Amino acid sequence: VMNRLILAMDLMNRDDALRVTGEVREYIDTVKIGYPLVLSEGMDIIAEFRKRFGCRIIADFKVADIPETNEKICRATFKAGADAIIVHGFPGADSVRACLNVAEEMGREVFLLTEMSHPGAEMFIQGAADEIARMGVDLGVKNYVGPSTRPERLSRLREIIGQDSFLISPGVGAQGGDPGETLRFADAIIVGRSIYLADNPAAAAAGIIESIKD
Amino acid sequence: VMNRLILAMDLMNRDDALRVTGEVREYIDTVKIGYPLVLSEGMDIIAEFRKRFGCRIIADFKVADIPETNEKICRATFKAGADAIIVHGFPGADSVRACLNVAEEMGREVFLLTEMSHPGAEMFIQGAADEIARMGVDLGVKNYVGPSTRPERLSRLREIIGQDSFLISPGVGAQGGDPGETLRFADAIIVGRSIYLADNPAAAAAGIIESIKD
Ligand SMILES: NC(=O)c1[nH]nc([C@@H]2O[C@H](COP(=O)(O)O)[C@@H](O)[C@H]2O)c1O
Ligand SMILES: NC(=O)c1[nH]nc([C@@H]2O[C@H](COP(=O)(O)O)[C@@H](O)[C@H]2O)c1O
Repeated sequence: VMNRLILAMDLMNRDDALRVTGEVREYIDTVKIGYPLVLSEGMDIIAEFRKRFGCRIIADFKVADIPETNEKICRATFKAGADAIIVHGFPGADSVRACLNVAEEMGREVFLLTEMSHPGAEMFIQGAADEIARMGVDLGVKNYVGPSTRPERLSRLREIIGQDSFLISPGVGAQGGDPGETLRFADAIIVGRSIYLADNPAAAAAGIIESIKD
Repeated sequence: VMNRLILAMDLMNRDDALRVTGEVREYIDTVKIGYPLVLSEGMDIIAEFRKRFGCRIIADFKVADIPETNEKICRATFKAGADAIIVHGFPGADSVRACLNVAEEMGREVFLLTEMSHPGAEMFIQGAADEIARMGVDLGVKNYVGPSTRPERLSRLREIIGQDSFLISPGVGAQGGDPGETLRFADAIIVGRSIYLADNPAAAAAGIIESIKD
């Protein structure tokens, strides 16, 4: 991804979301769109962003249901124009396979969520994370998400998934993660509030990019 | 809930979803609406269903993100008119508390997802489920979801949450669960495909209701 930086666009109104994305588009060609924006403005926002910024879109929908429902969610998301979808591994292999099957049908990509970045991740996810990642490998998953806030965990994850898997990492900035340290292990970093709540988002994005071209 | 039966409306087009819901409304006053319908037809479908059927709406959005994002998702969902939202416990206590905080603000309800009904639930969720339920109790969660397909697990869950907590249970019919057995432990059963894919959904709902008035 351009500059190894993915914008997490979690503003909840279309005008603000369009403005910030336009302001930072010269620094970022991949945008992660989640339920805060989609549930506020509708699924058509995905095609609109694709048409107007010519950016890749990762739908961060944390898909976490039974296989049959996961199938439906993925089909609707790809129909809406998303390039990739983010899915939870905690619900098990059949749930993940359901998403992979639809991605195969539609010529799209699935990212598998291993350990999460927030404090509560320590309670249940952290203990299962290595096994979730190994499940991913055994299902043929090639794209993974792991936590900027715990680089020792991001190292262990990289160790499991190998160097050819693609790894993106949220929790940079607002949640306490560091761009440079995270990029020792991840291929790209995801950044939301540090950019979109900044007084000057373009300056925020530019600062991040200069701190990692080093 | 009327007749202890909640319709899971996972058809993905508004015309079919409206038709089936109208056909079964005399048997069911609570409808569970999930992402298959919302991502296909928009969040406005929730208010439309509320206006036209005068039914309670549980938004089955399996909320499973970090606290800040969970907050946003819950706010958008309640703004859309949902009476309750279903949230995952696996991401930990802070993620769940974020949902509870918004529900408190908005005068709404959170249901906590313990163990899931599908085969893959055995991999990671089942081993954490008792602890997720105990976390729920310690956070003051009063509404829970547990699996029709494993009544021994539904019994253990009821044991943890006590008799005053409200417990709803999916996996009835299509996934193999039995209405009567499930209702030994759950307060209400959730039924999707057994009703909405039936040649006569009203007859399907009626058959279920006669098999549990007994
Ligand atoms: N899997 C994880 O560890 C994880 N941590 N955060 C996110 C998501 O990534 C984004 C982080 O945003 P900001 O903190 O503002 O930079 C936001 O959309 C959040 O919901 C995520 O998927
Ligand atoms: N937590 C769980 O154990 C669990 N199992 N199924 C569902 C959801 O409940 C519904 C079950 O639908 P049908 O099988 O057709 O009767 C459907 O929306 C599915 O996604 C669920 O939340």
